[PDB]
Amino acid sequence: DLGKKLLEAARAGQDDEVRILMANGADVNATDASGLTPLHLAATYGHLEIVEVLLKHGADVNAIDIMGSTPLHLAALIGHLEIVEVLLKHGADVNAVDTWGDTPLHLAAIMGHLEIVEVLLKHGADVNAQDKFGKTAFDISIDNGNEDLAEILQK
Amino acid sequence: MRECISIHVGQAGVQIGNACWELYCLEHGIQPDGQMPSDKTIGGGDDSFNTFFSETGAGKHVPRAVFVDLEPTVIDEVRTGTYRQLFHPEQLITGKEDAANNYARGHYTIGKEIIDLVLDRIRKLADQCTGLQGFLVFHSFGGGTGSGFTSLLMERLSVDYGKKSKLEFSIYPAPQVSTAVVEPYNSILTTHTTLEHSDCAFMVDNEAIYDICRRNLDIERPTYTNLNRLISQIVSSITASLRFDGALNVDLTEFQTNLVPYPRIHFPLATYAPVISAEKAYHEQLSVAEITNACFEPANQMVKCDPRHGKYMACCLLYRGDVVPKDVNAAIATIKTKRSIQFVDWCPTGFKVGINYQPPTVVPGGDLAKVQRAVCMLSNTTAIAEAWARLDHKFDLMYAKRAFVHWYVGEGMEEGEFSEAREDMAALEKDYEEVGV
Amino acid sequence: MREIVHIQAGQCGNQIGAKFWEVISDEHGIDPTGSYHGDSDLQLERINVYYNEATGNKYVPRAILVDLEPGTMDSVRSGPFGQIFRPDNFVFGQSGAGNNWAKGHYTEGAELVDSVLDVVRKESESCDCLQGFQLTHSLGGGTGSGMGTLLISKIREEYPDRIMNTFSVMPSPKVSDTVVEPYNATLSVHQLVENTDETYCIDNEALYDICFRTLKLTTPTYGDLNHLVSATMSGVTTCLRFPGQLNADLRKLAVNMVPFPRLHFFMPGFAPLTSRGSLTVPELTQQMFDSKNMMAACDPRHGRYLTVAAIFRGRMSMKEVDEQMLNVQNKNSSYFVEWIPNNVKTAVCDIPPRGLKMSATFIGNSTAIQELFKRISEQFTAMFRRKAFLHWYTGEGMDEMEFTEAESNMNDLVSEYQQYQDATAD
Ligand SMILES: Nc1nc2c(ncn2[C@@H]2O[C@H](COP(=O)(O)OP(=O)(O)OP(=O)(O)O)[C@@H](O)[C@H]2O)c(=O)[nH]1
Ligand SMILES: Nc1nc2c(ncn2[C@@H]2O[C@H](COP(=O)(O)OP(=O)(O)O)[C@@H](O)[C@H]2O)c(=O)[nH]1
Ligand SMILES: COc1ccc(/N=N/c2cc(OC)c(OC)c(OC)c2)cc1O
Ligand SMILES: [Ca+2]
Ligand SMILES: [Mg+2]
Repeated sequence: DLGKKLLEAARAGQDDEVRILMANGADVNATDASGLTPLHLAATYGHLEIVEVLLKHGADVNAIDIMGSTPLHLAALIGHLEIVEVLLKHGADVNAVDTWGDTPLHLAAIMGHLEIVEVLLKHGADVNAQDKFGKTAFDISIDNGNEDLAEILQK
Repeated sequence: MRECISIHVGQAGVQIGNACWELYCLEHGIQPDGQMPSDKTIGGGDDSFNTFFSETGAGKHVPRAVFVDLEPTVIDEVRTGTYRQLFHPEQLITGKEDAANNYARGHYTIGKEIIDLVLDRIRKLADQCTGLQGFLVFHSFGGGTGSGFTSLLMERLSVDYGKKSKLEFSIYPAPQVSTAVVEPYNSILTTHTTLEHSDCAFMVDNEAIYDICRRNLDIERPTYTNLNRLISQIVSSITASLRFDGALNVDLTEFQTNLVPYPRIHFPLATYAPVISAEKAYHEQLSVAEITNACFEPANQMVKCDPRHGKYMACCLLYRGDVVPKDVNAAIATIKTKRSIQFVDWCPTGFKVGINYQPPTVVPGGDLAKVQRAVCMLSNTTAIAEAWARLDHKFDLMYAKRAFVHWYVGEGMEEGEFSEAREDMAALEKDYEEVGV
Repeated sequence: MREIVHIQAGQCGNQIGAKFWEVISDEHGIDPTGSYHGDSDLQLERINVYYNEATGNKYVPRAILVDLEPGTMDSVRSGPFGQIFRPDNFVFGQSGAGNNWAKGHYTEGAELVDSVLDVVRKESESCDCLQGFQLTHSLGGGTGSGMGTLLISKIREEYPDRIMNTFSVMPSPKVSDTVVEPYNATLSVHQLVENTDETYCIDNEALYDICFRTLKLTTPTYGDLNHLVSATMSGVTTCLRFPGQLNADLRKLAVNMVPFPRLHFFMPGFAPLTSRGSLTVPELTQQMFDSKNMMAACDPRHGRYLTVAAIFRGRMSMKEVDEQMLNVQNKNSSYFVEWIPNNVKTAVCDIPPRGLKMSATFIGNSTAIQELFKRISEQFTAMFRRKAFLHWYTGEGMDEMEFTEAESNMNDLVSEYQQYQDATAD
């Protein structure tokens, strides 16, 4: 079963093995027990070259795991700026909502990724999107006392 | 002649003790090395000063005193001071680690490491006495050693010296010069466990002494040196009857008979007058009537309280200096109708009078001017319950949330001891109310 | 009592630890060689608290240096005051922690903990009457956080009656862009709540904000952030190192500042704020109670002070300090809990630090510190909900329940601060 080998290769950053497995019929949209695909793992562990190769071979840019997370959610949470830009260029839903009501904007705001917050806003991230507790990205910036984030969100 | 042993516990007791023994030496004419040229009997004697001083054989006059502290800093100043040759070196006892402002450390854990040595050293002084009458114990309410160690010591002295009297000179806390936030706790805990073992206790309110230094002595920011010099003057006036010839408060038993009508309400108020700055060296000398009137003014009291709010059970006036008995009696007559003095119905309305015709001594370097006549009034009034209420209120504010209680529990103490100590203070406030306040 | 044994663990621990010794040695008149060059006998009266007397009348710090990477050992030795440390007290490992708390607490760190405990015992037996321990470390890394907390628990086991004090650096995405730092800090806080008596919370978020907004530094460096850390550590340890009025010790500080056992995390502060090259008494009192002078990124006006200790340093009027402290207490009366009377203590020291003629150091136990813990808790939950990089910890033997237990304990600590923030005395 090459689907499990492609998931391991995408996580470990084995660029050459990703090429070999796809050439031998491996399922690019293979999922692990929690619904994560090779694109989710590549976006989480910061393998930009694997993200681009998977997107040129039919990866669903808006795939969701059992908790509603898209690859854009995970790249915005971990802080991989170049991956966030490649994903948005390939049609990622900037306003995708996971099982906690969080959007990628919420996660980049919580983790202090200010450059990713700016990129998301320039691609139409909804400043009024509330999480399950009713909080928008701006509410997070006021509650935590993050003046730099509050200034970026007031643009 | 019946001997008295003084015990000084913790920083406050040691520092006040050092100031008191310096003043006692100047009043009896004892040099810092222990020599007394006026003492004709070398090697011993039955004179009044021998109640506080023993004699060795080479004419040395040694205080009947023991200094104890759980850390050495403060006692080391007495070991290197001016009167370093005066005390017995084995009667200056120090541990290595203090009670960290915690009653439980002073009473249960740290204090237990040195209690047997302290009692064995006290025993050596006791064995040297022909007629020991009791002990004078100096200590703070707020410190961990002053509160916890003193309570442990007082419990042991009651077992080993059953029929002997025990008097206290206690420092009540003031926020202006306090050292710890838990001092109300330490004050209530030591009062509860010492109440049964003490016959009479003279509380000294640091706020009252601080205010006197500011108002009368013009000292902007009084330090412990200024406070202790004034406290030693008052302590000397109280103990003068035990160290000199006289007919009032001549032994420790008489302090109880004259000032303590019931065992638990054993906290008399001391008032002292006149307190004049040393820069006013050419001040007009105040008459007997003027200084006696000053004893009924709350500003001259050792404890902040209002005696107009209470009733008197006892009142002793102890004069020092140029005081004619008929002038005292005339002043007592005027301070019966002109002022509002109410005694309890079950006690005689009389005032006990004692006169020592030598004026008070001033210490070189002190803040007080020399005076031709001075007076110390000792009275048991129900108004002193105001001091207990202020302390109980501070205890209640913190204890309702159990703030800082874990520090006491972590040092071998049960939480129940806090409620039983507070219950005893509730009963004590009620005891004053039952008499009348 | 007197002696303190100091321990500095991990990258951050050793960097801020070395700066502490450089700053206090200059104040006490000790050169890198160890010889005394000061012109005042007040610099030597309480030297025994931090230094041991060596042969030839020379003073060697009672400091233990530890890390799982040898590179840190070389960086400390090559410093100005690097040769004064005892070479026997340098306990370094071969493989580092790699910003992983589990490597420091259970695998790499657990194998080197016995060797550090041997030099701790050696320093402790040479003490006349040891009062406690002070540890410098970060909570976002692997060695200072993971091995530092393991070393605290083992020292607590052999010395259960001695005080444990820490200078803990809290992480911020503004200084270090490593997303596993909320995991390492949350796991460390779970340990600190149980095993330390008093912790100074030095927050990198607050240090960066001070440098960038107040000192106008566009790109603050670690040296700039550590300039404020060294000034804070000098200020909070002043009374332990000089005579003054207070008979200074860590146990009396704990008994008076910690009303509840778990609420032992202090918010330090300093005034004036200055840079690595570039005041009246009422001006110092005002800055001490301002949110911009706090070393923890929390607004004191958002909570209530349970206890406060202030240390004024320099030549100044004693009555003026008493008067100005009283004025700030009345104007800000609603920010102090009314159920702990006389909860603000003032200390004075004549010897000021070098460069400044007068300074003030603030130590507050305030409920507003919950904002610092909520910031770390939110980042921990954002990462933990997606189980990101969890295998890096479970792979070293850690159980998944340890993350949930640390998370639950931190939320209970925030709940405990809110309980006493809303309490009333009547
Ligand atoms: N009048 C006066 N009060 C003092 C003096 N020294 C301390 N105090 C008061 O005593 C209380 C503190 O207790 P201390 O006597 O210093 O403490 P201790 O008995 O040594 O106990 P620990 O240090 O906790 O072991 C505070 O209320 C101080 O204001 C002094 O010399 N004179
Ligand atoms: N203020 C300050 N923070 C530091 C310093 N060195 C590292 N840090 C912080 O410490 C964290 C990383 O921990 P570090 O001490 O490098 O790791 P360790 O060697 O595993 O203990 C991050 O939050 C850094 O920002 C320093 O010298 N000063
Ligand atoms: C809530 O009221 C209080 C608050 C703090 C108090 N003491 N504070 C200190 C501070 C110290 O240095 C930081 C000490 O040196 C390490 C220190 O050793 C004695 C005490 C005292 C209080 O009564
Ligand atoms: Ca004789
Ligand atoms: Mg003491």
